[PDB]
Amino acid sequence: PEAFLLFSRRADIRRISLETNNNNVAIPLTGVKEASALDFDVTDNRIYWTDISLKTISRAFMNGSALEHVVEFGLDYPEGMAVDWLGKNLYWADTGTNRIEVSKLDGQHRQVLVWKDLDSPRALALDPAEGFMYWTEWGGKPKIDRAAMDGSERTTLVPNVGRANGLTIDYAKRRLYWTDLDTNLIESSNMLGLNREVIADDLPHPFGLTQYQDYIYWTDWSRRSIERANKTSGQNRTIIQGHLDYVMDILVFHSSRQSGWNECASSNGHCSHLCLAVPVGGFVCGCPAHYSLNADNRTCSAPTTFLLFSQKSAINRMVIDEQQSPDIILPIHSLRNVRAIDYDPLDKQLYWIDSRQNMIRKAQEDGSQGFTVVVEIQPYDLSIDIYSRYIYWTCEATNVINVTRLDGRSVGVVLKGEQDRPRAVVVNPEKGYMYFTNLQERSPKIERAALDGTEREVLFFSGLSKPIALALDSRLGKLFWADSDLRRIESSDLSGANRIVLEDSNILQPVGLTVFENWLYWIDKQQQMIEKIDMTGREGRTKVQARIAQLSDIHAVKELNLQEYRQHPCAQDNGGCSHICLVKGDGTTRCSCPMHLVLLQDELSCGGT
Ligand SMILES: *[C@@H]1O[C@H](CO)[C@@H](O[C@@H]2O[C@H](CO)[C@@H](O)[C@H](O)[C@H]2NC(C)=O)[C@H](O)[C@H]1NC(C)=O
Ligand SMILES: *[C@@H]1O[C@H](CO)[C@@H](O[C@@H]2O[C@H](CO)[C@@H](O)[C@H](O)[C@H]2NC(C)=O)[C@H](O)[C@H]1NC(C)=O
Ligand SMILES: *[C@@H]1O[C@H](CO)[C@@H](O)[C@H](O)[C@H]1NC(C)=O
Ligand SMILES: *[C@@H]1O[C@H](CO)[C@@H](O)[C@H](O)[C@H]1NC(C)=O
Ligand SMILES: [Ca+2]
Ligand SMILES: [Ca+2]
Ligand SMILES: [Ca+2]
Ligand SMILES: [Cl-]
Ligand SMILES: [Cl-]
Ligand SMILES: [Cl-]
Repeated sequence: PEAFLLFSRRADIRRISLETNNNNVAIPLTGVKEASALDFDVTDNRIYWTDISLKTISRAFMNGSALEHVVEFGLDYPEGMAVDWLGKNLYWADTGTNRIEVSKLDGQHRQVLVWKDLDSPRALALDPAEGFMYWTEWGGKPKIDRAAMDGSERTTLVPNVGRANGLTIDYAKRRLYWTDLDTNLIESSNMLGLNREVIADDLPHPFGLTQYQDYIYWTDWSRRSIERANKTSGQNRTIIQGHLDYVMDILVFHSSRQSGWNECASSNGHCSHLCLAVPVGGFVCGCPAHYSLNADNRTCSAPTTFLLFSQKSAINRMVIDEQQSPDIILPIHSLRNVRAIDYDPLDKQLYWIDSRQNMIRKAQEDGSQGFTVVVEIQPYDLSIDIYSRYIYWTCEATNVINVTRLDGRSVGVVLKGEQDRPRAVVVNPEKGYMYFTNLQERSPKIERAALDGTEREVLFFSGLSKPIALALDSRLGKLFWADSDLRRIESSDLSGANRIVLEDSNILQPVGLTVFENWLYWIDKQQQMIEKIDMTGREGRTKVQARIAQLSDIHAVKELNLQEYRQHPCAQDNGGCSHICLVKGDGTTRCSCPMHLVLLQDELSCGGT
């Protein structure tokens, strides 16, 4: 097989033949803005690249076909990237997010492997046959680190270096090569970071490096060239190609650079998701972010409970766990201005309002199955009745509470009055009630009504100025709200009894709130904070996360007890009801209708007028 050298420069990935240096061509890719890190896969001759301007990681065949973005969310500066050709994983280092991550080569099952005490990780190199990965860190005190390829047993391998790049392993000879931008040289060590030897010096900015057979190849920005030298002696130096300024990466493309074996074998180690190499020649089964590995050490389980929080253009998920796993961005396309979110735990689908396009949309957490539920309306807030399978939502333009089935079929309006201004809304189908803020002129109110709009009552009319967020927790039997003018968070029993102020200090702009276990979580848009308060009163107010821009909503997802769920009388085929099914205070469950219809004598069906 003829070996080739690939390199990135500007928006191009170019190929040079190491047998005939004159032959230089561009790989036929479209849509590239800035080609950065490069790699390939020996199995199928796909090329992989990062684009630090577009914030993506992509792949394609060398003929340009099957071009796809395998990572396109939650990146900032993906400067390091490598293919694990044995486990069939993609690894990357993001200098902006300070994370080292992994996924399958097609982008599935993304997981964060390193995220704590990480300062500008840059050049990544993998040794899947041995089960170790290596990377450089710039930032405060530059160093080269090593970890197992599942992220475990992280150590500093080389503590005394300048800003290092082009980290490359000679797998045949068991040596690690890198460039040093500050000491102005290329050097190598053994795999333990010992027996260091300078190969070439007087290189003001050796930015890229690779190795093939007896030669190293590098590019120095001051020389504007790609050069080659003997890897051991540093002699026999020649120019491969000149007049190449600011080359970002170089890669020897040849099958001998992706050899060896490991115990993942041809079966992904029988791991359900990720097969991650660990020393020596072995593996562990890995899981997507927030999943847990089952007792069998092979299969993964999705998180049973988590918190969602939205920004203007992102929906994020976080978990509370012993590892303190990091928050992730959900890969949901076409977000523009997310105003409010909800989640259906039965079908595992995220719902949101987008205020740019005035729509209610849904998708799976992995981004698939995107669908428009409601589309001059102006949705403000939404709340899912997970038993009856419909969404209650407020319209800021017509000032109604409308009800729409999850599949988009309208049920109809349950609240409308000439002076009514329904805004925040939350349903409690366990008891048959909905709760809403009513921002009536000169008299804001918190109200409730049965889920068909009957039995309307004002719970609170005093001590309200701009109640902007509303939440409830059926287990605690409590209602919660936040006022952005009085700058406080309050609570009461769901009946309206026992109103209390939870917090009235250091609140600026409390735009959402949610209950997770015994904690009330809220988001403050101005302070850019998620914070929590302990409802048992034992622990103090605690900061959860800071510096989150454009916060819009927060939503806790409890674990769904499927047996309890199916015991809800509206859970089986909407209790036989054509429109609304609801629990009543007298202990019965009944069918009812939106405002334009009446219940017929069968007590199941609604008819006109
Ligand atoms: C581009 O290159 C790829 C990889 O060499 C080609 O993919 C093959 O396509 C054929 C028929 O379409 C299949 O039988 C093979 O299974 C594919 N191979 C792999 C590794 O995926 C693709 O055909 C090429 N495209 C062009 C236009 O030449
Ligand atoms: C409540 O929302 C539904 C959408 O879920 C609205 O239904 C639309 O009504 C318009 C005319 O008013 C029709 O052109 C559309 O075809 C309807 N869409 C669907 C999916 O049925 C309904 O108008 C809303 N009701 C109120 C009172 O605002
Ligand atoms: C590289 O240098 C080493 C040490 O001097 C020598 O043994 C080897 O033959 C050289 N290889 C090439 C390809 O020049
Ligand atoms: C799973 O691995 C753990 C150690 O991580 C070990 O104690 C246990 O025996 C393993 N269980 C199975 C079923 O392989
Ligand atoms: Ca590289
Ligand atoms: Ca320098
Ligand atoms: Ca809500
Ligand atoms: Cl050292
Ligand atoms: Cl009151
Ligand atoms: Cl809530």
